[PDB]
Amino acid sequence: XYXXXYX
Repeated sequence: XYXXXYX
């Protein structure tokens, strides 16, 4: 994970 968004 470790990334962000939002989807």
